[PDB]
Amino acid sequence: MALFAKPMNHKTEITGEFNGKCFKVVGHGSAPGGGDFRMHAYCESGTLPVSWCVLSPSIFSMFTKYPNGITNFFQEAFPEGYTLDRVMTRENGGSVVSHHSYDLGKDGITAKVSVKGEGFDPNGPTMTKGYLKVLPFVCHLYPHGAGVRMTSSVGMVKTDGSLDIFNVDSNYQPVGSRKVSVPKFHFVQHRIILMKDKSDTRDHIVMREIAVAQDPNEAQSAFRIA
Repeated sequence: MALFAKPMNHKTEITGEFNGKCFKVVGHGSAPGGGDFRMHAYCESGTLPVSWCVLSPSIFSMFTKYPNGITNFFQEAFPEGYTLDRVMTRENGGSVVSHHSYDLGKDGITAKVSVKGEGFDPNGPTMTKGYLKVLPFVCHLYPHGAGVRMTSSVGMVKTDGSLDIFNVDSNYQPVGSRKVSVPKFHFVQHRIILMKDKSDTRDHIVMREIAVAQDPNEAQSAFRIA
C-alpha cells in the first residue's frame, strides 16, 4: 500500500476491566515512518486502575519497519485489515486477553480494543502501578494458516529493580477473503518507551515504540551457510 509509504495518524479506543475495575482509554498518535510510532493515551474514565506498562501492548503492527525480502503481513492485509487475538500471561500469576480490530480510512488507522485481566494480586505491581518499564524484546513470527502467530517473553521491571516475565501469544488473521501473502518465519525487535507529559494532568501515558522485522539467517554473515 502507498498509504503506508507516507506519514499516517492513528487512534484507539480501549475498553477494559482488570479484577472487575472498568476503564476506557483513548489515544491519538502518528506513524511518521521507519518503525517509530507514538501514541498519547489518557484514561477517559478517570484514574487507570492498572500499570500503564501492563496496558501498553493493548495501546498497530502495520507500523513495523520491514526490510525488502520479507512480506509485511500487517500492511498487506489492508485495505480489509486483520484482527489480533492475544493471550498474555504473567508467569507469577495473572492473565490478560484482548482483541483488536482496525479500520484504515482517510484520516489513518482507527483501532477498537477490548481487554480483560484477572488473577492479579490486589497488592501486586499490576494493580498498584509498581512497574517502571518494559525491557526490549524480540518476537518470533510464525506462519499460522492464512495469518501469523507472534510469541514473546517480555520482562517488566518493578520499582525495586526485580522483574516479572509476561508471555505474549498473538494470533493475527486477515479480515478480507482476498488471499494475503503469509511471510516466512522471522523476528521482530521491539522497544517501548513510556513518558508522562508534564502538561497533561489526566492519568495518561505517551508511548513510543520502535518495531523492526529481521531476517534470521541474514542477521550477520555468522548465520549465513550453504
